[PDB]
Amino acid sequence: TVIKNETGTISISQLNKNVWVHTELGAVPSNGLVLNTSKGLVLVDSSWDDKLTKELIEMVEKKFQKRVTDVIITHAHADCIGGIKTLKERGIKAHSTALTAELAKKNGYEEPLGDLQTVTNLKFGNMKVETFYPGKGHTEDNIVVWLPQYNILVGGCLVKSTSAKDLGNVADAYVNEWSTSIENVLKRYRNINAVVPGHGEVGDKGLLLHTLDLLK
Ligand SMILES: [Zn+2]
Repeated sequence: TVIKNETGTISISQLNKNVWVHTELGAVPSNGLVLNTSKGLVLVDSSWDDKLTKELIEMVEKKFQKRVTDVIITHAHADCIGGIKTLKERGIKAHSTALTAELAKKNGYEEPLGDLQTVTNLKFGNMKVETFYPGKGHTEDNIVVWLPQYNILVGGCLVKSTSAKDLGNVADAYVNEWSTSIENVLKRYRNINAVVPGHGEVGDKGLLLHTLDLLK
């Protein structure tokens, strides 16, 4: 089940009952999650900019007939924090680590909450969400999101997709530590089912091993 906007730059596909993957084209695709809970919609990452972000919000709010209440920002790059201004004017709480918040400000973006600690567990209605900071990798502040009820891991851009052979922008990356950080994710979560890459199709733990291979 995949719904799209007339243009095709925004699509939302269902992973299971209350978990959907949202993808926006900036033409570079970017993934994030949409969580349908009993108390509203929760997104993992926004979009490239305020126009796409607003349109994404409008699309999901109309479909689920609920308001988007929270958003988890995985790192301070445009494909994740690009629509921060849109979130703040709609009363949407932009969760982030303190580091992501100071890097967002340093990059000309408005500041997210900076509330997430190294390990933070949030529960929206009956939906459980855990955020984890594994260390530096794709960026200095990147975090991953874990849904313990589905054993779904949002690796964000710390994880590359199956056909990806390029690590992407490494000017802000810590290539040498990236490997250790992925190992911390692997040691922390022993039974992973699906993992959503920052860009690309949903896969499994094999995506982390693949990324470790690219990093060698
Ligand atoms: Zn990035």
